[PDB]
Amino acid sequence: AAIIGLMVAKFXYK
Amino acid sequence: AAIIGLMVAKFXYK
Repeated sequence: AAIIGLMVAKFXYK
Repeated sequence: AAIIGLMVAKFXYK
């Protein structure tokens, strides 16, 4: 597993 | 204190 982030500005594991 | 990230691509608190 690894850390996941999403950026839409606004920015948040699996 | 906050979570800080830097993006230069590659992407890492105080």
